[PDB]
Amino acid sequence: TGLLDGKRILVSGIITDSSIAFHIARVAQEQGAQLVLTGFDRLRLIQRITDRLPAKAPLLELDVQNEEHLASLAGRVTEAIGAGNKLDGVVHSIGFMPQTGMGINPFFDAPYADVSKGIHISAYSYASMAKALLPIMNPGGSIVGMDFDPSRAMPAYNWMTVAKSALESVNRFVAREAGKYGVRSNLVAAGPIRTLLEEGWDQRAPIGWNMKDATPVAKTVCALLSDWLPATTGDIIYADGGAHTQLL
Amino acid sequence: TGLLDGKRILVSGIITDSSIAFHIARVAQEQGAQLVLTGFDRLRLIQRITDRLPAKAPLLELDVQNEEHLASLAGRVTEAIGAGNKLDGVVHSIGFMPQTGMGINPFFDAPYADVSKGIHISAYSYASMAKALLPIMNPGGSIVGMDFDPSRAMPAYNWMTVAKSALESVNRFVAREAGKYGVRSNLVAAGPIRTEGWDQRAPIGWNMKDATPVAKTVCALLSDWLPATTGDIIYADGGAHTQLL
Amino acid sequence: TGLLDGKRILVSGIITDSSIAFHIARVAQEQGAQLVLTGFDRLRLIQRITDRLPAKAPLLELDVQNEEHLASLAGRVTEAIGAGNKLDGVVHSIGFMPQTGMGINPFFDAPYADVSKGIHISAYSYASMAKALLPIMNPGGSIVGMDFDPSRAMPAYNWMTVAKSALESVNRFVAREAGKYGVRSNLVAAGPIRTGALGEEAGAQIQLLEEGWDQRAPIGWNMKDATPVAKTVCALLSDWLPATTGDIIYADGGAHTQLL
Amino acid sequence: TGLLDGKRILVSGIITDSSIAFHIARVAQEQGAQLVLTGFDRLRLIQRITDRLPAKAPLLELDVQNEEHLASLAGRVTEAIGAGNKLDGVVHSIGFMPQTGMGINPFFDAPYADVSKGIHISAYSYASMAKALLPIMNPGGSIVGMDFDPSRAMPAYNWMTVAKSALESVNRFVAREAGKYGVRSNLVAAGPIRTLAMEGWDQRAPIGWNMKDATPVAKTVCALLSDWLPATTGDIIYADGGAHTQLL
Ligand SMILES: NC(=O)c1ccc[n+]([C@@H]2O[C@H](COP(=O)([O-])OP(=O)(O)OC[C@H]3O[C@@H](n4cnc5c(N)ncnc54)[C@H](O)[C@@H]3O)[C@@H](O)[C@H]2O)c1
Ligand SMILES: NC(=O)c1ccc[n+]([C@@H]2O[C@H](COP(=O)([O-])OP(=O)(O)OC[C@H]3O[C@@H](n4cnc5c(N)ncnc54)[C@H](O)[C@@H]3O)[C@@H](O)[C@H]2O)c1
Ligand SMILES: NC(=O)c1ccc[n+]([C@@H]2O[C@H](COP(=O)([O-])OP(=O)(O)OC[C@H]3O[C@@H](n4cnc5c(N)ncnc54)[C@H](O)[C@@H]3O)[C@@H](O)[C@H]2O)c1
Ligand SMILES: NC(=O)c1ccc[n+]([C@@H]2O[C@H](COP(=O)([O-])OP(=O)(O)OC[C@H]3O[C@@H](n4cnc5c(N)ncnc54)[C@H](O)[C@@H]3O)[C@@H](O)[C@H]2O)c1
Repeated sequence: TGLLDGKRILVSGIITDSSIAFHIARVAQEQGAQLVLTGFDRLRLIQRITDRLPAKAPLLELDVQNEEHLASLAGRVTEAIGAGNKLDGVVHSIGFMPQTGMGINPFFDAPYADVSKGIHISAYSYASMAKALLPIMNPGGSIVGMDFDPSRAMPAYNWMTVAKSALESVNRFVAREAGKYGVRSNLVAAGPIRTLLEEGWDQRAPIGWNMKDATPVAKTVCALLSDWLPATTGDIIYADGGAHTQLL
Repeated sequence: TGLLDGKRILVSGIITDSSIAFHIARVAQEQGAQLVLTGFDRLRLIQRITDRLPAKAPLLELDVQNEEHLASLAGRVTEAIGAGNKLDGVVHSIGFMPQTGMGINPFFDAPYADVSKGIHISAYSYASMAKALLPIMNPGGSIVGMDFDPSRAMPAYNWMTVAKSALESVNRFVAREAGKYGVRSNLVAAGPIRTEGWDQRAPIGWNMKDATPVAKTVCALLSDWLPATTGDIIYADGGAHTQLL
Repeated sequence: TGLLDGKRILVSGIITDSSIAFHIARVAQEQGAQLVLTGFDRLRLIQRITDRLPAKAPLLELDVQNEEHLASLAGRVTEAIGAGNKLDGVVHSIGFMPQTGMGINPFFDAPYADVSKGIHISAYSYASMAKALLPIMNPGGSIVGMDFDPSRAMPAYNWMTVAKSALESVNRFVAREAGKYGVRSNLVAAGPIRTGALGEEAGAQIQLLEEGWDQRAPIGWNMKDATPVAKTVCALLSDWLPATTGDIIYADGGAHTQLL
Repeated sequence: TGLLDGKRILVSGIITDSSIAFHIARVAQEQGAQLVLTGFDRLRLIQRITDRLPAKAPLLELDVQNEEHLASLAGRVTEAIGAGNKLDGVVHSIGFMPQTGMGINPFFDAPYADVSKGIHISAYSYASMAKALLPIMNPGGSIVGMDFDPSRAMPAYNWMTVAKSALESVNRFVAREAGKYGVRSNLVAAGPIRTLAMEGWDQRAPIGWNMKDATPVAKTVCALLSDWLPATTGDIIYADGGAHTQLL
């Protein structure tokens, strides 16, 4: 009997076998959660990657920028686990920022039309996903989305950082709204995962940080999807090896 | 002499006499500062507003959602202050958020498009004014923005907090760019300024019919008296954010 | 299985059956933990509270201002759990501050001697216990202490608020040390828990913090149930928050994340 | 003229001319304030150090660990500054922590008795000075303290960091009391400076940072003593070149 017995859990973000949405989904099922998976564009590719999970699940199409996808979303999830069954958990593990405002491109050279699409998919779609799903969730349930410490600036991360800071604010409001269903909303701020800054991360981490290992981040999302943190919401747990709390 | 003596400062945001920007300029001039100002929609009416500010200042047009105003800014300023002179300070007192994304209007019924218009103007616009004016700014310069503390969610402000949360991030990134020029970038988290509880939590009280202390603090950031603060946030809130109860 | 199975956890800070430490322990066992308890002063009276847990476990003396108690704690634990065995968890649920620096007493009227007793017991102890129990802990182990968000000033808490701020700083440092041993260090900030006797002002002021907490916490908050705090602590002691240390998890209904 | 013209202000912490208090005093005087100066032990050397200040100034004694120096503080100042008058500003720039609680000595080996003394001098004494000098403080006045960002652990600064976390907590509480007198209390969190015995900082700093130069800090402290940060209390202004706002 693992952490997630009898729990029906939605999981977005699976694109590659190296995705955090993958290791989270794999770990959930490894603990009893019966999963429902969602996918963005390459519907048939990620179908073949989900098949490599310990167990199979009703993968569903979900482009967060498409309004019809959200409207339908809820009722389609009902069809996959059977009507009169609701969701105990949901996982938002999605992000997107065009090269224009993220990476090597100067912070100033990023048009708003590029940034807004970055914030649409990475921040706003947290609320929108909650909106589409709360109605079909059970009390004592959990919504958990991916974060990356944005409280300070850095190279490359540029406007994605600004999207994460948008997310954090969005998390706190979704919590307000989510509380009416007896639902908790939290963010897991992870350390950098392969999918200077990383040689220093593992230094700063008092227990180390292995950027090739996404399992320690998944275990932490399962804890948030479990009943063992029933009094925390609108909040950020940090799975970065303790890096953020260490200057040098 | 004044605190902003012989520093040429740009001040946006003015729309009425209550307006944060209005008091900021007002004090800046009292502090011997030679100003430049920018206005948004009702340009014509806002000249009958800028008239009261002690001295005469060149009211240039600026719309942070308009790409052309931005490209022509440095040229429309450099000329206002005469070729050969650059700015020493920049003030962004600009915010907007459609009604659907605020107040009693549910959080989830805000269409992205409204929220997007709100981020562009309230958060992104800070980076775009910086891009436009860093090239014509002197070393020892200071850029400043108006912030409303978004660390915690609250009633009514809704997506504006999200725009404010985005704005604080952006600010840190503007500070990197401005560093290349020896120019600083900071926000001022103001308490309510009308355009009970706060007066309570605030150990020195708080008066939301009075914008001068907020206005004063924006002047300090423009001064040479905080030469080591950058990509940071100063609270002009009567210390309310520092008290639980 | 149980969430904490075959884990040898040392719990500290049980004085009455309302103690947070009593429910951390009560839950710990429901979830399979094998416990070693530490008690402070009235050592006889607390035996009679520990009896009434899910299961009887060894009570040990630990006056964390006694340097002798620390130098012998590790051997006394090892002895209680059997040679060859080591602790997998430690819980610091200890705190103290005189009426002088906490209550209706003016902030400026707490003589430094009292404050110092409070800081020793409420913050420094965390570094001592950690120092004493770390050499007998398995890699993967966990240390958690109880905290109460000192970020902002408030009425009454006064100098204990300062102790908590020092405790958070001491936590961050302890993490550095326990990491060598493969042990995580974390604190749990809990909303206020039932653990006008003071008077008109206090019975009101404090009646306002419990009116306010429920209000602000988006999933509400119950001043009478320490169970959700006990579950939070069990999740730090578990293998399901292994990437997190020197940090603070907030089991307070999410109230600290809301302004009103 | 000056920023602090004709303001009666006290300043503690001067032991050499490298001291942050010396440059806070120096600039305070370059701006036309009248100063009272306190000194811990080497009174005949802080004497000889202070001669070399823009204007001559009263140097009364004050070991903040002495109940009597504190008990007699208000009256000794009220004499130096003359009867009928009061202070407009107070500068706590005091801090100390035994060898044991810093540097190469292992964080676990500091006896509380050492930790305790350093918290007494660095953190607690701020409430004392506030307590001692507040009945002799005019409305619109201002208390300020020196801080080093203790929000994340680091090596070496060790137990002093715990003292600074405490001092910040103390700062917010001293503001409660200060407001009653119409006064503000604030810390200036400074970047490292070459003091008698006290890199990445100048790198992280968007505007860089020189640790042999304390003038930016004194300018900051003065800006808290001025009338130009009137809305700011219980808070912490960072004079560190934006360092803390960046990660790399
Ligand atoms: N990997 C890291 O180093 C790291 C660290 C901290 C946080 N994060 C965050 O974790 C989350 C997971 O990302 P990842 O690291 O696994 O990268 P990833 O590329 O594997 O996953 C990102 C996902 O976002 C999805 N996506 C993009 N646009 C979408 C849309 N319109 N609708 C639905 N889905 C869309 C992609 O399809 C993809 O599955 C992201 O939010 C990211 O910001 C990643
Ligand atoms: N009033 C407060 O309690 C308070 C508190 C903290 C922060 N602030 C911030 O201070 C700033 C100014 O607010 P205020 O209280 O002076 O109100 P205000 O009405 O006087 O100022 C708002 C300004 O936003 C400008 N604006 C909107 N859209 C624009 C666009 N497309 N292009 C250019 N300008 C545009 C308007 O012209 C106006 O000048 C805002 O950013 C606000 O968030 C206000
Ligand atoms: N009750 C709340 O709302 C609340 C909220 C947040 C945090 N906490 C924290 O939980 C912890 C325990 O609080 P509680 O509510 O269980 O109260 P409690 O009175 O039941 O526990 C305090 C414990 O400290 C122990 N103690 C005192 N002096 C000691 C000494 N020097 N050596 C060893 N132990 C000593 C006592 O024996 C007692 O068990 C404290 O750290 C407190 O700050 C309580
Ligand atoms: N230099 C830095 O890297 C740095 C950075 C941030 C903050 N600070 C802070 O600035 C403040 C002043 O230190 P500094 O950098 O000028 O170095 P410093 O050595 O020149 O100043 C230390 C002062 O503390 C005083 N002091 C010690 N015991 C005292 C006592 N019992 N009573 C009264 N005063 C006592 C000393 O007399 C001395 O004047 C300290 O609080 C320090 O922590 C320093």
